[PDB]
Amino acid sequence: DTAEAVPKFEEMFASRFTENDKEYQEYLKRPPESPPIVEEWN
Amino acid sequence: SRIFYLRNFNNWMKSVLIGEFLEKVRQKKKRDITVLDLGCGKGGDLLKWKKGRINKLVCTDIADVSVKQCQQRYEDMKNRRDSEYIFSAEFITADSSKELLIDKFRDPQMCFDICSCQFVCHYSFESYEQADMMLRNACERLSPGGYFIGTTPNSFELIRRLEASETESFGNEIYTVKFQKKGDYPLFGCKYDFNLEGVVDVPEFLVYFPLLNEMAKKYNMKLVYKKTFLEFYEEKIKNNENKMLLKRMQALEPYPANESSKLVSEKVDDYEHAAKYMKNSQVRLPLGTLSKSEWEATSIYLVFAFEKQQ
Ligand SMILES: Nc1ncnc2c1ncn2[C@@H]1O[C@H](CSCC[C@H](N)C(=O)O)[C@@H](O)[C@H]1O
Repeated sequence: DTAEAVPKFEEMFASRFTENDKEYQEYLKRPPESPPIVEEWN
Repeated sequence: SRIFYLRNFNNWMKSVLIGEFLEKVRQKKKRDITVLDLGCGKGGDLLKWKKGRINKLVCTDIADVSVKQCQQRYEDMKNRRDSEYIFSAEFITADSSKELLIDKFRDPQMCFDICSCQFVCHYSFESYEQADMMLRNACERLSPGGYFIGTTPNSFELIRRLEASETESFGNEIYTVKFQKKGDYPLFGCKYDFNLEGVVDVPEFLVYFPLLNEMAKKYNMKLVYKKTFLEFYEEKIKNNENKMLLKRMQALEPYPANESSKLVSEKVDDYEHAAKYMKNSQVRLPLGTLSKSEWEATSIYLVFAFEKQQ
């Protein structure tokens, strides 16, 4: 149950939010978000 | 009121998200749609499902006062005798992270076409067993082809701001997030405080989406898509029905303001992006936008959808 899954996940995602976290590093390259703008709002 | 448009926008997000997967389900099923509203709150989505013409809805939440209040709204909606059809409904007080919903349903053989979990999932990641239990209650009784859709904070954005902050806090006049510690982020029980001036002040847990993705596989779920709130918006506003809805729901604030009205924010540069925008060759006015303060608070969220395999 828990005894197997948790340590399994601990290994699978040890790079979590580190320099080896490719998804997160890619996310950090994203420009700061500007709020939605819509023309002709009336 | 300061948060007036923040609310409407978030409600629009749910409307369009719900809308998209109601259309997909109906494309496959062609019959009575059954839906589980997990962590239903006081029934902020009752109207959305009414507009969607589903046949049965199951509303469940940990807060008993909320659930009954949700029930009360629904009774008021059905008891307003008009011509509109309304789903049959069922209301269950329950901790969906420690209790099995299937044992609580009126019908032991109950199945759903859609589980809608809006702003709830991250409370379950207090521990693995709770996260697994909520995922199980959300996905196990999904009809094949059904969906698990919802909204939850983007841990990527949360950690990004946390580590960029001088302290363990970050936010503005509208929201506040407080971690106990940076650099250490457990897969479960990563606790932070969340305060949104007008909606919440309630401890939450970090949700590492690759983890949620993995855990969901346990119940034969494949990822349909995961999007930041900006990305989802950028796609959905490409459809004029969604855009007209955005206006009707007043999900953006008109800019610039009337001489006689007021912008919602008094903050000095909260609308610089809008001002800069109309400094290019002429814009058709007025603009619809959101205060920078409000966007900071809501851009933290992502949308996700999983599909139950065949
Ligand atoms: N473990 C749990 N089981 C069921 N509901 C939970 C829960 N943890 C938190 N909740 C509920 O999640 C909700 C967060 S507020 C969002 C309300 C609703 N989803 C809407 O969008 O309108 C609260 O109502 C809270 O009671």
